[PDB]
Amino acid sequence: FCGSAMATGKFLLAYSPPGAGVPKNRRDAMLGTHVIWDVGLQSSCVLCVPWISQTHYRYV
Amino acid sequence: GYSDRVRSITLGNSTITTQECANVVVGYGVWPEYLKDNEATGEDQPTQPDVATCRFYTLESVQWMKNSAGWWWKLPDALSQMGLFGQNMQYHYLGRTGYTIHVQCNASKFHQGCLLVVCVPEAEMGCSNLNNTPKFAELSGGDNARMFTDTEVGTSNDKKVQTAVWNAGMGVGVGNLTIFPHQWINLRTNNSATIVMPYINSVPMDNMYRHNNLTLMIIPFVPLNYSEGSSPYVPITVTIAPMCAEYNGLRLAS
Amino acid sequence: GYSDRVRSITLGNSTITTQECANVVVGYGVWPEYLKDNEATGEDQPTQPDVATCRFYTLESVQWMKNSAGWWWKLPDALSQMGLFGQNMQYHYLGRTGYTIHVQCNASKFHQGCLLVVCVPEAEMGCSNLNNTPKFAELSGGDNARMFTDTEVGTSNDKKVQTAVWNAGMGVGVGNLTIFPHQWINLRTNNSATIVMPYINSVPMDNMYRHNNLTLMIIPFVPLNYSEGSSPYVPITVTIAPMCAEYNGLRLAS
Amino acid sequence: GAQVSTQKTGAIHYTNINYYKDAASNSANRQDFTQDPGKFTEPVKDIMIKSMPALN
Amino acid sequence: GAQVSTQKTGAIHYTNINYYKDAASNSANRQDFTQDPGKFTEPVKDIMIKSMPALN
Amino acid sequence: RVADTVSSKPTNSESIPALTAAETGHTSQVVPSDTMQTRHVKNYHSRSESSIENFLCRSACVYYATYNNNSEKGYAEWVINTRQVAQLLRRKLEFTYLRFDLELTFVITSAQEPSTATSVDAPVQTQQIMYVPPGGPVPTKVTDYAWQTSTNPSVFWTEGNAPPRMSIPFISIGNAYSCFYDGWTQFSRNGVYGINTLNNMGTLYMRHVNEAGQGPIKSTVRIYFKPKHVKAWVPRPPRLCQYEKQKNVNFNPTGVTTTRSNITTT
Amino acid sequence: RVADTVSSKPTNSESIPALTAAETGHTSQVVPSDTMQTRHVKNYHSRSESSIENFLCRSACVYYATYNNNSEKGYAEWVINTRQVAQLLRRKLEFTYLRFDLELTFVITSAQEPSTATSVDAPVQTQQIMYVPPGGPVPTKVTDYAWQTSTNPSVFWTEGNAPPRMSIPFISIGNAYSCFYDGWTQFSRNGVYGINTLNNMGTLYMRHVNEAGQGPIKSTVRIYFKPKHVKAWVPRPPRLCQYEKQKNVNFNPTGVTTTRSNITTT
Ligand SMILES: CCCCCCCCCCCCCCCC(=O)O
Ligand SMILES: CCCCCCCCCCCCCCCC(=O)O
Ligand SMILES: CCCCCCCCCCCCCC(=O)O
Ligand SMILES: CCCCCCCCCCCCCC(=O)O
Repeated sequence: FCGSAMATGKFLLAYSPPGAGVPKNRRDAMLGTHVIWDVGLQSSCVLCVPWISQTHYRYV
Repeated sequence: GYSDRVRSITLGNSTITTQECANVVVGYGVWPEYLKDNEATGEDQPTQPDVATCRFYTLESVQWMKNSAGWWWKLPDALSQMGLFGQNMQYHYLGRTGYTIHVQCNASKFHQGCLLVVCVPEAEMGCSNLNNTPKFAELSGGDNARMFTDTEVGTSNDKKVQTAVWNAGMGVGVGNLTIFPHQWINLRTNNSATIVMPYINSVPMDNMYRHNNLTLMIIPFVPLNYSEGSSPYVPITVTIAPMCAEYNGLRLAS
Repeated sequence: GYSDRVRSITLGNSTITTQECANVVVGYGVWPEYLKDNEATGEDQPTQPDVATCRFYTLESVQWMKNSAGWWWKLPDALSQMGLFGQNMQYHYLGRTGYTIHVQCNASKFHQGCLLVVCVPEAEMGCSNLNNTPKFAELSGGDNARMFTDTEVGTSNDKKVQTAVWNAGMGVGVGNLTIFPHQWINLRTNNSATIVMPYINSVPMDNMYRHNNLTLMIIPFVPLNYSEGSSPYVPITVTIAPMCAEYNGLRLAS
Repeated sequence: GAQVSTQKTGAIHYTNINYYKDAASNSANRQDFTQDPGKFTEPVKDIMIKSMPALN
Repeated sequence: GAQVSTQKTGAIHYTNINYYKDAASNSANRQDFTQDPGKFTEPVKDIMIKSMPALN
Repeated sequence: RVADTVSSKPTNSESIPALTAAETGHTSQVVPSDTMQTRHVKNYHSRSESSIENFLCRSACVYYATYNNNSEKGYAEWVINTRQVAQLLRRKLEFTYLRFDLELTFVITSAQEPSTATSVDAPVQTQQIMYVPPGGPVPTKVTDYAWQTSTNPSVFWTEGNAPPRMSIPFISIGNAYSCFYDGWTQFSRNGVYGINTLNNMGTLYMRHVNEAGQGPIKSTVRIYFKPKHVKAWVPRPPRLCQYEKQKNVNFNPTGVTTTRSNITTT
Repeated sequence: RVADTVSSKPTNSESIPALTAAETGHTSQVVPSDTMQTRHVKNYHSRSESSIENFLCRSACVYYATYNNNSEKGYAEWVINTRQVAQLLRRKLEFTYLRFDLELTFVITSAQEPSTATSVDAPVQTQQIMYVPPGGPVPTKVTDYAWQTSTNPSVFWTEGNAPPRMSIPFISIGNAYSCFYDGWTQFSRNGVYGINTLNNMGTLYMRHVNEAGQGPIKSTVRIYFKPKHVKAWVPRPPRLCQYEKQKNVNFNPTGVTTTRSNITTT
């Protein structure tokens, strides 16, 4: 977050594996893997997309 | 231990990290645990479901206006439609869980305000008309916030709950609501509030659709304010995580 | 060991007891087990659900006529709508299970007949028209039996499966279908047939809605018969039990 | 690495060396015979001896 | 000078000899894997542990 | 391997190794010395020419594609698969999940075409057979940029010598090859159903390296596979109806066996 | 290779391995087991097909120059450099200072030309590809004195056999090759600025050894480099704009990436 030092806010970050994609609402995305990040004083937050696949590899 | 004011919570699949926060208030002094085999009466075997049920389901948001009174939620019912916690809630018949309530509200250094984040066990309510009893669509929202008012209740509609904020709707003194676990949100020096609640109830395992365990109440004791030239929209959100879930009595859905 | 011909099976919540039966054929020689942590590639944690999923779900029944050809079912799809096995099948994305197939068909000492209870792994099929490929509503029923015919297929409807019983529909010799595990039902000396099948598949865990594991086929090689003065209705039923279920990859429903 | 193994006689020895890095450059494992019939014939649970009657 | 070294298996040995005078006639050093990420990621002076906060 | 035999004498007990029940799905285990009295003969045979290691590891034709030298589109290409010839297809469909290596081999040939020039003297030709995995560049003419092969593996061979041969590891995505697939490719359960849903395997390109001539030559390549280190699981009954599609299992129903003019006729 | 994973349980402490500061130029070191609860799975993979030893050591085309047999100026020549093909150029520009050997290879080809004589019978041709380092003699025709090669290294090869191959040490002036140069060549800081200021590398000549014929034949050689023992220093970002000059870095500015019709569109 690169805003002023008086700025504030929280955010959500979701990764929904494919059974049905592009969640329209926020409550549709909150069921998948997610994290909650709030800004200020070391603002930068790291979301870790894990590895969840049947096979061992994937195609570029 | 360096820079106390930063926490981090990774429960299952989600992770919520705050940089400016107060301490964490942990229930009545206990951490939520499973049910021992010395106090159980169920004759079946339980079902510790997964990491897929102990996650961070975020509910709806609302606007902190300059005249708003207060909101509340019912805990075992608000998570009825969220993911695999709402499927193992209706397919089964029994269950016991604990939660990890969270709250976010962030403003600049030019705003002011306060809030009382508290959860009350076994929260009753009072109908508007004295004879009748409250409705259900006026007592619990479908994961959407219910809000107090300033005028008391009126005399309608013979089933509406009485939204008298200064009495809390339960029939007690609002200033005495600091007995149950809680935390304040002062925008001067605070940005969130965490609360860990165990399972408190008479019987070992109780239904989920017939009896609500807790109740989450939010009340701003000091209204928002700001001079001209600042963002006039301050929203609020809450993130809850079922902790140590269990179930029994498999049947058909409902 | 006294009176071999009596068995008894208590799996979870249901129990099926036969008094007149043959031996029990156990897969390719293995008992269904969980997935070791030396051959897994999923990065999440599995979910051994409950006793609430390893139960005896009984499917529909049918009439053994005097001209019927044969029925079949698709195993991972037939249990899609049954109890908490059909909820953890669609809410998740992966899974691996084994079954315990059962069959009931009882007649007096004045009837005659036979049947071939066999399950085929990776059963393909052939469309009626050569160019196109079979439909889906003509390949799998919603836990209702699909049946062969006597006339071959016709030339319709460019998507219907070819119900040529003497070729089995897969394109092989029907007499050679005794390689896969199986058991006969001879009404002279038999009353049921039990089969335990492990999980056989290339990858460790596979989807449930995109790829069907097995296929259960029933074919009477000797038609029913009876003299005048006996009950002319002989029905058939099947009872299946998922064994050692597991899942991964929680998402929304479908 | 050279091994002096046996040959296929009706009823001697023969040397062999590998010259590459991978394992897909060797020759087939023709001289290997391992049998087990119990998986396909007799998959039953209870063991049945041919002397005793089949069903009681 | 012959060395009997290992091969690349999925989860044996294979001989090798050099026949020339120079060193540019040998084969590539494919069977060598050495990793060190610290040079590019995390070049900072003070060491930072992921538990403690980043900046005070 | 085979086993010996044992000497039997007359018996009158109640052993009865003959009568059994076949409903239990159990093949019997009666030997000839149990049902009648026989001699003792020690067999010296050996079950060696029948194991899967010796039964499959022989080369067979798969596909022969030709490419003329006339124009700028002379080159020819082929998509990898093993269900294009009847002999080697049915030798795979007695199992379900295999695992093997391979040793390719290309027997290239040539031939002349009519022309009008006075004399003809064709030097030897060269190839240049390329391999493009799935998801990569592609050539469109015999003078393209793709023929550099900076990372693709190619084979150059001049006519007149022995044919080219090479090996191939177990290149796949799953833990074993799958010869039968039961299910679709889209999660909506619509569209493609057959076995080619999990078969890409790459491509294969061929080309003349020589500039041009006066013939001009025409050529035909022939592929040859040889599964080396086999492993088979889950056998199944062989095929009874002819093949009629490359990526289906469609058939035409036929009689189970040829017919004789009686039940008791020999 | 890769590392395993570790089993994690629910936590409520103040560890916070997620929130950090990115101003310090420090990439994080968070693994998936830190932010959420996961299982324990031991990875068996291996980072082998990605090391610079295995990534670079493949042959690729560099330059193909042809030379007719007609006249006294048939021979053809080439000045050494590696920035003449796009495929192998960009596979070098992810580093700054390299160090390697090489294994040359020349795939020579031939072809006929129109003529009027009655018959034609062309015996095999031979070459004769020479190497002249910088500052040495030079040939001007196909019958010169320079073709004696008293100290120069030459290669003689008759058409029809396998192609010629040979090695090359780390022949340079500095302690490592330089793929990017920032600065001029004259001390007055005027004139030439680019990378070719420190690139001479010699020359390369080719020629038909046969006397003559009636065709007459035309030929085209093709070079192939294969860096053998690599060592790389100081990586840098890859290229984004096409190449347009052989000894410059001139480009035409383009968009950073293709475009989608929205920010939230998938
Ligand atoms: C010049 C070298 C080229 C090497 C080409 C490799 C060919 C790959 C062969 C793929 C395996 C055969 C197919 C098995 C199963 C199927 O896809 O039907
Ligand atoms: C017949 C043998 C001849 C051998 C010719 C040797 C060729 C020398 C190759 C020079 C190295 C490649 C260029 C690297 C850096 C550059 O100059 O761009
Ligand atoms: C490239 C191999 C050259 C031919 C082999 C000559 C014999 C050299 C000694 C080999 C001994 C290796 C050890 C062994 O016997 O297996
Ligand atoms: C020119 C080499 C001929 C082939 C090699 C035959 C074996 C001779 C013995 C070589 C032993 C060298 C020492 C070593 O093992 O490294």
